[PDB]
Amino acid sequence: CDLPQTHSLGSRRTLMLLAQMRKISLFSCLKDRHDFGFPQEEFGNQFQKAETIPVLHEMIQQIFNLFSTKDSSAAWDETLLDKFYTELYQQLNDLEACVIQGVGVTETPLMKEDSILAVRKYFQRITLYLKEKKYSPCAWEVVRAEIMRSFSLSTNLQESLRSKE
Ligand SMILES: *[C@H]1O[C@H](CO)[C@H](O)[C@H](O)[C@H]1NC(C)=O
Repeated sequence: CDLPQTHSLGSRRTLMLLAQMRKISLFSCLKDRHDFGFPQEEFGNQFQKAETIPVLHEMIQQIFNLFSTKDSSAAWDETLLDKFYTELYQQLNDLEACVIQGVGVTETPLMKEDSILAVRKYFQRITLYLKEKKYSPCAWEVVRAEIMRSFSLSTNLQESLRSKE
C-alpha cells in the first residue's frame, strides 16, 4: 500500500504543522544547515510501490525514534509534538503493515541495498550529528530544516500525487 496517503493531504498538513512546530533562528547556525546531502539522483525512485516500503518506512521510522524521546518535546511545543509524532506512529504502523504484509507486495534485499543504504545514511548522519552536538539548540534546528527539505523532495518525485486545484 505504498500510495500517496500522507503525500497528498499529509504533505501540506505535515508541512505547515511541522513548519509552525519548529521555532528557531535560521541565522543561529549558517555553518551547520549544510549537511545530510541525500543523493536524490540515486535515491530518486518513487515509481515503485513495493520498493517504497523501505524508503517510506525508514523515513517515518527515523522520525518516530527521534520524536519517541523527551528531547524532541523539550525542544519544541509538546502539544504539536504529541499530535505530530502520534500521527506518524499510526501512519508507519499501518502503512508498513500494509505493504510489508503479504496482503499486497514485498521487495527483495537486492534493490533494498540502495534504498536502505540511502535512508540509513540520512537518519544515521542526522541522529549522529545532533548526538555529537549534545542535542544542542543548533543541532535540532539543522536536523529539522533538512527533514522538511528532504521530506518535500522525496514526496515531490512525480508531482502527480493529487491535483490541488
Ligand atoms: C518479496 O519479498 C519476499 C521476501 O520473502 C519474497 O521474496 C517475495 O517472493 C517477494 N515478492 C513477491 C511478492 O513475490
